[PDB]
Amino acid sequence: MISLIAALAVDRVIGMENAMPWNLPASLAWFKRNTLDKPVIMGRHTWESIGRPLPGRKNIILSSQPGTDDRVTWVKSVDEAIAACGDVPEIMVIGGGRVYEQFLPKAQKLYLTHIDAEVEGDTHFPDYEPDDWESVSSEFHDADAQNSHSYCFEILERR
Amino acid sequence: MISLIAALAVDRVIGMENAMPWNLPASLAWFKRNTLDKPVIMGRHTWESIGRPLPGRKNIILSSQPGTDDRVTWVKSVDEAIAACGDVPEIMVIGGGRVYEQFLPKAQKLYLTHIDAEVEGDTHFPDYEPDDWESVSSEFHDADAQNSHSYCFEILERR
Ligand SMILES: CN(Cc1cnc2nc(N)nc(N)c2n1)c1ccc(C(=O)N[C@@H](CCC(=O)O)C(=O)O)cc1
Ligand SMILES: CN(Cc1cnc2nc(N)nc(N)c2n1)c1ccc(C(=O)N[C@@H](CCC(=O)O)C(=O)O)cc1
Ligand SMILES: [Ca+2]
Ligand SMILES: [Cl-]
Ligand SMILES: [Cl-]
Repeated sequence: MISLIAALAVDRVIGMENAMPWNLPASLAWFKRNTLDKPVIMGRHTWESIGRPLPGRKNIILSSQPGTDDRVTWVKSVDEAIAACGDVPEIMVIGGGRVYEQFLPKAQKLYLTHIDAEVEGDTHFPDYEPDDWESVSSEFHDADAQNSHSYCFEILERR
Repeated sequence: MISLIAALAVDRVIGMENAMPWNLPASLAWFKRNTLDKPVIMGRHTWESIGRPLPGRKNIILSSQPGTDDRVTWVKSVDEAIAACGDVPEIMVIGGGRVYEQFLPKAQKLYLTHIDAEVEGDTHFPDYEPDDWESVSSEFHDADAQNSHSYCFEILERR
């Protein structure tokens, strides 16, 4: 089963190349809890933003360019990315924009962090029609001394 | 000698009701570089924001109320805070507003990270006379895969 996991600001803006303007450790912990022990597929920009292989996860990079690093798996296509994950119960797609566009058709679950921040951006998370998706769980949290903005975790299942 | 180290957004903002809306690992690395192996004096609210004692530094908290963590030294006056530093060459004051207000008149140097972020702040760095300080180093960086805003590191010496 293929799942997409993303953090969206107002209007579905998502990061593209530069780091996003927020500091949300509670949300990164949620990202960790939900991707640990599973394979993660991401594009080149995400991988440069992360800065190293996420531990406890099989790191798969989907890019047209070559593999700088040997601690992860470099693949040139969707089928190849899918294949490198082997047979597992759940494959996590962690972005960015293009990658999400490529897997959305095949996705069965969406884990999203909705963040109350207005950010000017080019890239948007794909339009997903919530009538094609059932929201199953939602949990809001206010900003605090450690989290810059209010955020809401949402899980949706494809119907 | 006492030095002040601060991160200022536009208009000298240094704090907000919640965590600052930025992700700047390169500035944190500069802050560690410049405070490592030194005593650091901070107020209670800055301590609470940090979450734990800073490693490799003697952490001193200036507060009127009693201490809640045995890992650090709690002090009730400027004089006590200084004294708790012992005999070292340089004492670093890490904020917040009021604490910077009480040490500025005794400071000979300032390490400032200026960040291009326009935000509404709650506290601000005390007003410094640009005719009383000499900029001895400056270094500009744009936002990147890991840093959400452009920033500039500056060190000033009291004329
Ligand atoms: C830039 N980036 C991609 C990123 C960040 N937050 C997201 N949040 C959501 N919900 N979804 C994503 N796809 C997402 N992707 C990052 C950056 C750092 C780490 C990271 O260091 N994670 C540690 C957790 C905290 C830590 O130890 O620093 C982990 O083990 O996953 C993860 C993703
Ligand atoms: C919120 N806060 C206060 C803070 C942040 N940046 C500043 N930056 C400057 N220039 N000056 C300050 N006084 C300042 N203070 C923090 C928060 C975290 C860490 C911290 O974890 N720094 C680690 C380095 C980064 C890391 O290990 O994650 C360290 O060892 O110093 C420091 C200060
Ligand atoms: Ca100069
Ligand atoms: Cl990407
Ligand atoms: Cl404080």
